[PDB]
Amino acid sequence: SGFRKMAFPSGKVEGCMVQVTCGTTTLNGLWLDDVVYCPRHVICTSEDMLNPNYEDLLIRKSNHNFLVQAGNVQLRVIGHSMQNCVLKLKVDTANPKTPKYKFVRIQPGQTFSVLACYNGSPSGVYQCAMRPNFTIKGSFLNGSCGSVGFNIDYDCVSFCYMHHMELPTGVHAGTDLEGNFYGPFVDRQTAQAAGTDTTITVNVLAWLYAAVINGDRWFLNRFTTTLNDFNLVAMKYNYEPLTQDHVDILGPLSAQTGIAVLDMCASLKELLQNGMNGRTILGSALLEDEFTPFDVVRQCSGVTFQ
Amino acid sequence: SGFRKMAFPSGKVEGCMVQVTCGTTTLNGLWLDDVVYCPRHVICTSEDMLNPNYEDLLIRKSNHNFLVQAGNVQLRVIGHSMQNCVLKLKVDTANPKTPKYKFVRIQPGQTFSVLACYNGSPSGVYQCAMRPNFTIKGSFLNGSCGSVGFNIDYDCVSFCYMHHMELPTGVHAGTDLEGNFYGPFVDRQTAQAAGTDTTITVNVLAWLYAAVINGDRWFLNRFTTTLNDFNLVAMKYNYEPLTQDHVDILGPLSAQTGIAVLDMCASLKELLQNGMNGRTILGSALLEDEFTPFDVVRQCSGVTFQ
Ligand SMILES: *[C@H](O)[C@H](C[C@@H]1CCNC1=O)NC(=O)[C@H](CC(C)(C)C)NC(=O)N1CC[C@@H]1c1ccccc1
Ligand SMILES: *[C@H](O)[C@H](C[C@@H]1CCNC1=O)NC(=O)[C@H](CC(C)(C)C)NC(=O)N1CC[C@@H]1c1ccccc1
Repeated sequence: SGFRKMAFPSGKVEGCMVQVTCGTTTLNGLWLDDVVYCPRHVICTSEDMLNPNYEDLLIRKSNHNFLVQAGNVQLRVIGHSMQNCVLKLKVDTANPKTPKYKFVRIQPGQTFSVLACYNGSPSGVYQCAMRPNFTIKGSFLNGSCGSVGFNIDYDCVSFCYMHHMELPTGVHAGTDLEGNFYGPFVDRQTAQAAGTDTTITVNVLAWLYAAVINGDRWFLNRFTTTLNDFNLVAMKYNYEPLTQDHVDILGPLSAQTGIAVLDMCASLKELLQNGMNGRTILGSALLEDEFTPFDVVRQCSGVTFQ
Repeated sequence: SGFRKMAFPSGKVEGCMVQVTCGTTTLNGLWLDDVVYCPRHVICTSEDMLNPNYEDLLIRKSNHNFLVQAGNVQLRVIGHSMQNCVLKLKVDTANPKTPKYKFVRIQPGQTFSVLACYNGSPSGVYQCAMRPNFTIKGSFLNGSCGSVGFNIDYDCVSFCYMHHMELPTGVHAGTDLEGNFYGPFVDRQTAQAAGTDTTITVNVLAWLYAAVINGDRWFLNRFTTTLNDFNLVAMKYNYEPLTQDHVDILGPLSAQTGIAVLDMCASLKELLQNGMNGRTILGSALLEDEFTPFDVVRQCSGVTFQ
């Protein structure tokens, strides 16, 4: 038993991380087969990052302007090109540690693990959610760009995120691995801001189920509610609406605990109207929304990856 | 910026994990050079685990009773012996992925990363603290025994923990890598229980510094306090006493923020007497005590590992 914010094991991704240097800018790259992926702003200087013309800046580079470093070994760049907001650096060596992988784009509400990296060297791993406003609440300092987010499915790594920038409220913005930003952000220095966020209702419910599986039951109640009456309360507290497909996805958790989904909604309603009254749920005094129904089943049943 | 519960990258440890089977018991082992380490209760059956005589049980085994599996490759056991509560299984192949490592025992209050494993296959990674009562609040199911906890120091892996059992309150107990339990627990089925815990005061203070570094300042105050008067309040709220060495260790964080350690103590005192009043600190509505001063500096300054 127990419940923790759990990341995927990171070894398969660690073997792909390299350091990309252009001019006086160094960030991280992701090396798969004979291509290195990295944020395109590696080609900018300090005054470039104001309002750059990336096509203009790239036509003025050649292969030898890109220093790529895989540990203590230099990778020779033999071609380069831009794909939306990422660069693709063709190198003369295929990565022998290339895992089976996919490039997939995720939905707000889904989770993934981040391998934070500096100078091509991994620094730490943690679990993140894509917020409804397409930001993530990460931990990123100077030099961390090019770090990636991923999920693991048996032996296959689904890369979903590449880091690019921090917004004024201290939250983070990036692209999928085809270089397309999550949300309405650009890789320039403008006055861009996050945009109002909501709480991921389906995930809170899944986490309430994790609590029941782990022995926290004090918030359970005999009342029930219709889906419509629950969604009237969710709107009032800035929670996003719950749909019948969310109810269906909570089916397995409902059946393992014997608590009907709409009954758990009634519990959440009371928690929203009364608060917690000095108690905690799974070590938290807030309602947690960064575990999916899948995360709960995975952890509360013991699935591995090979 | 940002602050997250961050684990070390796990790849160096993933390459050491194997599956150890004896009879109908399967758990995890740690394979370094030509030795596999695992919990000694792998040799017990269901009725054995009541009140076993492990020396008796081990003399009745031979090498061929231990099936060791490194992925899809079987490791031949050529010797075995008991070291306190772990078995050492000598195999005919040295692990080619053996990192530089040490076996070190930690203090209550220090942190480490756990690589949770089933059937020799890693499942997830997360950060833990050794509680003052020598338990850890983990996430462990059947089959997870033999999973290890570790820290990384540049390229060297300091193994500090091997998992053995869950206690009645849902918390977890294990040994260091020489097989000696943390705390007053035994590897038998008895009525053993955790024992009353305390809050790790020095870590709460470090986390308050992390908050200030990240822009949460609402809890700061103009008052100060003597160390003695703070420790009178800490005792009342089940916090452990703060020593002059703790103050010294908070020096660097004090100097980066400009907030004297005893001033931050005065802030903690007010937080203990008044609570939070509906506000949060680094996304938490509780005072968090599972980050060390080192964890805060590491994350808020960007140290990597190679
Ligand atoms: C690439 O390593 C960095 C990652 C940033 C640095 C601080 N935290 C991060 O996540 N990305 C940038 O530096 C990015 C460059 C472009 C303007 C070209 C997109 N800029 C920012 O992230 N900026 C400029 C304001 C924000 C920032 C916040 C906090 C500290 C430094 C910068
Ligand atoms: C080795 O894989 C397991 C790990 C346990 C299983 C559930 N959570 C864990 O952390 N260790 C044991 O099964 C251990 C064996 C000895 C008695 C020989 C030490 N026993 C327990 O951990 N037990 C028996 C009560 C507690 C338990 C709690 C919850 C579920 C199952 C067992």
